[PDB]
Amino acid sequence: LKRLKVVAAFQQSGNSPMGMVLDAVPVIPPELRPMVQLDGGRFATSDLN
Amino acid sequence: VTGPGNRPLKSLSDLLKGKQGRFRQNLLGKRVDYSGRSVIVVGPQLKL
Amino acid sequence: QITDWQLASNAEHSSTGLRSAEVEALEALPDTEIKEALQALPEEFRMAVYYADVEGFPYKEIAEIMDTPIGTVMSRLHRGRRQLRGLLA
Amino acid sequence: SNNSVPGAPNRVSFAKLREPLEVPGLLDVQTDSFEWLIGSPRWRESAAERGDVNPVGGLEEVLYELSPIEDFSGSMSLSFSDPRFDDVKAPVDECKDKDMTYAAPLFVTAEFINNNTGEIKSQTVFMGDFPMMTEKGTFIINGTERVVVSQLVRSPGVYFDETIDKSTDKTLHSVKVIPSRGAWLEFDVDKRDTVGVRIDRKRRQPVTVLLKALGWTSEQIVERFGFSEIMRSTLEKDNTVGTDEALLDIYRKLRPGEPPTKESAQTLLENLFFKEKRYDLARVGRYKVNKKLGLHVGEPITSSTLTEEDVVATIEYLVRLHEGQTTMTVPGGVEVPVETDDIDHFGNRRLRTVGELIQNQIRVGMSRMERVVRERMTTQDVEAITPQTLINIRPVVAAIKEFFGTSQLSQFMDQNNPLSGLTHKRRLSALGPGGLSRERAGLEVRDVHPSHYGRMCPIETPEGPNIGLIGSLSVYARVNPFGFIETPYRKVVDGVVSDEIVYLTADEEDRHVVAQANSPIDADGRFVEPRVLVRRKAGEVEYVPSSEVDYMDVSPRQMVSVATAMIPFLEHDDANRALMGANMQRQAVPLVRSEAPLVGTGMELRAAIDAGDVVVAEESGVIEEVSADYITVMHDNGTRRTYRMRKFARSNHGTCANQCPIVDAGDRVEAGQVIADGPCTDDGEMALGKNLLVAIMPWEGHNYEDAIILSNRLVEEDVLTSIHIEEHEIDARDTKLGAEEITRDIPNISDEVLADLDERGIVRIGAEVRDGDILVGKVTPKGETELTPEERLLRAIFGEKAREVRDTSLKVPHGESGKVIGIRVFSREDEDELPAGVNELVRVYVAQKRKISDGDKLAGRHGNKGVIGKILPVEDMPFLADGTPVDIILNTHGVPRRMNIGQILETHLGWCAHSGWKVDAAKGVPDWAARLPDELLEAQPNAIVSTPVFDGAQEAELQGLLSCTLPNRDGDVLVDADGKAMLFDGRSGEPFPYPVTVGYMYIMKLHHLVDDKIHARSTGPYSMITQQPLGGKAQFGGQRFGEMECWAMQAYGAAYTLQELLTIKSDDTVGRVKVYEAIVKGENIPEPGIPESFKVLLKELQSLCLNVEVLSSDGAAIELREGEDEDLERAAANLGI
RNA sequence: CCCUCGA
DNA sequence: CGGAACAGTTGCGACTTAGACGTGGTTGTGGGAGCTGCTATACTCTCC
Repeated sequence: LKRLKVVAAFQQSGNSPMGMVLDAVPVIPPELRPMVQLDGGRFATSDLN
Repeated sequence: VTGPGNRPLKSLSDLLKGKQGRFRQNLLGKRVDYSGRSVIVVGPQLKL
Repeated sequence: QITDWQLASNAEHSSTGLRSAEVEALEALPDTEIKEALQALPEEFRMAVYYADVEGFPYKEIAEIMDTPIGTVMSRLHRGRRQLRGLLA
Repeated sequence: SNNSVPGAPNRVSFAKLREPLEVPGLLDVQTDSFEWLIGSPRWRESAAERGDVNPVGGLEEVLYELSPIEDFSGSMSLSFSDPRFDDVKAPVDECKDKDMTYAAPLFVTAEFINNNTGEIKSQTVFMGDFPMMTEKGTFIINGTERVVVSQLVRSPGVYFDETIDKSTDKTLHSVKVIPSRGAWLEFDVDKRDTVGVRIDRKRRQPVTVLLKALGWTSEQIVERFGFSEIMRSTLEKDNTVGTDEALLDIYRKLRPGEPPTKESAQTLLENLFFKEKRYDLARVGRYKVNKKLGLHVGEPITSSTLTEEDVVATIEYLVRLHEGQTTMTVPGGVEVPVETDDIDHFGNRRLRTVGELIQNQIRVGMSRMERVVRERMTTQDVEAITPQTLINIRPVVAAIKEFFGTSQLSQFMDQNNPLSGLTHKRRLSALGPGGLSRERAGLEVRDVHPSHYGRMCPIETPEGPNIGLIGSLSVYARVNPFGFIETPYRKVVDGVVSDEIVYLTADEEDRHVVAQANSPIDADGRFVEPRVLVRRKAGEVEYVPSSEVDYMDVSPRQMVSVATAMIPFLEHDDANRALMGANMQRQAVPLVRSEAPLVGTGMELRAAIDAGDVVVAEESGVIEEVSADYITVMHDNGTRRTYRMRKFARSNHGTCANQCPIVDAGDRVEAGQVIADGPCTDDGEMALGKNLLVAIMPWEGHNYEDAIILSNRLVEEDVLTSIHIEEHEIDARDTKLGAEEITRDIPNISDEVLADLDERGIVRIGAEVRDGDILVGKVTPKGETELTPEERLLRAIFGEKAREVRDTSLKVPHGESGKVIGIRVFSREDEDELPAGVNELVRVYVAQKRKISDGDKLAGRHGNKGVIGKILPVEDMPFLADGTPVDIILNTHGVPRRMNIGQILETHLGWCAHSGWKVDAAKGVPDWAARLPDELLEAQPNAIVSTPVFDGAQEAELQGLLSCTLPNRDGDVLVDADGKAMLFDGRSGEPFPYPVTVGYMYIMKLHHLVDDKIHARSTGPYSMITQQPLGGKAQFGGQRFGEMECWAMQAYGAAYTLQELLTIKSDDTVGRVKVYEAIVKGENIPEPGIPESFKVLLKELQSLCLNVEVLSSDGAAIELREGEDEDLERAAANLGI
């Protein structure tokens, strides 16, 4: 049963299991992961960078 | 994966989840214009 | 997370700071004195001085848009500029 | 009466008990540790006093363990000896000003030897500028003063844990072997009945597997361990036998994917545990293991490392443990009880002091330097090498710098007043590297523990999330050389209490019977009662025979911290309010003028001197010259010593550190006498507040519910006024479009507003600045595209060629005012050292006088706090019969249920102290005064007295003194024997119908002040990331409307308010601007748009490879974007084209 | 974020 | 309030450069810090 939940979930059209493996990774816009200069000449970046 | 201080970095999943995540902190709540705060003292002369 | 103090501290040295909705709303309001001064100019001087001193067109392109020789553009730029100088002070 | 300090004000004590031992120097926990690190002569003498092990300093030990540094061929060696410290580079206030580090150069004698030619080269090497501990027990790092908090950790050793919490309801037994530096080793008897082994978190294996791999036969284990039915069951469950298979199975567990090898694995297991390089049990761990397993009775000090006999001893101890045996004897070992260990007991819990932390960092960086020397031995040509070519000191200095910079224990010093700074240096912290995580700290670590008595104060600790994780060293406690805290006790011999003092550790204290200080003794050492309440074994309290008593407390307050010892009538306050009182004293702001309390505990003088914010004469002499700037003392030598005064100095939290001389020209002073008062001191005693006349009564609802009513006298006479100094910093740096310039030329700014700026564009000293005024003018280059079309037209037709700039000038924040008392400027034009890209750096110091006001927070020492709800004209304050108005009105309803009654007792004693008293001795000494000291049988008005904690003024004594209260100038007694007075209503003039309790109470101005609190915003800066307003008052931010606040809006069912808060008041970018546009034009508020945070949510989801679309009713998605023309069309329409 | 603190 | 004629300025476009700055090669040894002092609950995996 627990397996059929997954497989049946993928049975409907427009939805393929192939998406579970990525050949391309998206990149979030830079404003959402910004980089700011600090007092002391150093910089701070989001961990995402 | 840890940055400086052996602090584990915050992934893309960490943005959404947690009390500080997008949903709880930035969506179901926000900071707002036209607001203030201060210490409160008793108002005994005030009407309700 | 980038602290709000870090953002403001960075904006103190920025070319454009952190603008309140108030600033944005006031700047977006029409400047009446400038508008009425521009209205007194002849329409040709108004277009030319507009293009040059606002949009930044060269005399070649301004002449191409206005269908006049470049010399006309020079005369109208100078004369409309002096006109606005006397009008606004 | 604190008679051991010359010139100390006479404060008469109610103490009945005699304290045989003086309070040790309260900074000894700091200075003693660092003096051992340096190997100071003071430490040497004290080492010789305690007896000499051939004592080695902290640095000396690191150098001797490091030496010799040998080539891997043994061809050459390098050794260090005899470290010396040169003079300090700069004085303390110099480093504070110049952003320097208080430091001294470290020199060592490095001797290189060639094992072939026999040639020796002995050199002097400069090891670095060594950060130095100041006279106050602090460090100055990059100009800022810092404190290294002692760390509570678990000492190395062996610890057994019996958990009955298994689901089977059956008990399991665990053990941990913890070294100082090395690999962890865990043994666990299974819930499935198997003895497991975990190595540095590695998965369990039968305990026989490792023992075999150590060279043990499957038979030899049955000889020693056979008595265990569980060890018998484990050897069959052991999958393989033999030393080769065991060592091979061990090397597989450590390295997941590598090949095993026999000689590699045995040398690996040797170097993992039994070798000194990668595994170190300290001497503490060795002795603890020794005493815990009874292995070495002869006290060999030779080597500290685990042994095979230690592994066998550990398993044997654990084996008999789970069986239930109460004792074990090991070959060559004697009579050790088999028992679990208490993790929180202070014999098992250790203190890493500042000297030991710094020493550990020195060992890290020094080992790095060792690695560099080795690599340099192979490359260089011998006879072309001198030590200084081999020695690279960079990783040592860097190692020290990284500690003070990045460590949780190296802390910004808390100086609100001298008391906040003093206890900060006495803090015992459980959080940090080598400690426990805040996430992993259960409620069992935060509890008071019976081993804390006389060691860590049970009262003082935060009430926030840090409760129980931070504590204060008790007044009489010491840190012994092994890191364990000791407390003194009095030898009790044959039921007599002697004056012999012995410092006992927590372990030694459990073997004996210790009587509390409140236990009565007569002139003879005999106890007054045959049964006395004592602590005997593992912290149980019992009525006990006086016949068997070993030791006794040296005094009350022995279990209490410095701040807690300053609470009068502490014994009458519940522990919670007593906690609030200890923490609140360290939040008091220094007043423009100080005043000592009439009612002290006698700790205030010795606290102010040891804190060090008071000036003390190191040598006796005569005052040759005195001014506000300095004091010079001429010693009888003919040598003189001058003390410079700190004048209006800013503390880390913005309070005012100001010293004033208390001595006059010609005065004769002695060594230890206080020359000058500090911020919170008066005549050398800690003065954290004022003595206010207090009446306890509800007054017209303004003191309702902890609110406080004040007399405007306290505003007019500046009794609660304090000085607060802010530091505003600004720098001109290089940007994308050019360099910033600090200038007096600010575009489109009136000359009127620039009037207080000097020629550089910097505000002039002494100017009065209000929010919005320019402190420092600054311009930043602006691009062409950032000009408004109107601004572009004017600059063109008027022929302005000047650089386009924006006004970045530093302005005063909202709700701030003061006088400019100082300026510092650092230029790249000069040689001033600045960070990369920074041309000029300007600091402006503004000082404000803050009068007490509605919303400020006041508190007493008993935990009683409140805001000031109203300040009244002095006339309508209730007043006594002679016309005296009361200073403060505290509500009756807030006293009793808080269970702090000392605030009442103090108030009674405060009045007696204020008016003075004379008891009537004519017929004789009354019975209620029979135990008073003869110096308390009368007192002049404004007498200062001390009621020590747990030896105080008794109820009956305070009651009797209330009868003999002296009259006022008219001969009228204003306060009856109940401590009450008739009061007049200032507003109506009618007398209040019943006598109200009145007296004098000591009240502090706490550092929570309305001026720093009140904040409001219409619109302002927004975060570039989330496009929501910023937050905090400093950033001119908005208030957070959170999840629970939205529940309230939904519960009210107010949809438009909730939508308005979450769209056009916060997120919606076009709406927030259109709303302001509508209010100014007086139109209706526009309909809200889409919050930005939703678009942000969609983008973060896409970045997770989730394809999210907002679908219309058509079923087709919707692009979220804005037409860019609308703004340009309006801008073009504004110019008439 | 962490330190520390207020309700 | 045009269309040439005529005479001052940015401003793009080359090229020399001197130094930061990254590259060649790279051959005796030589395996990290840090921790683990959280509780309680649901449920898939996985050893049996």
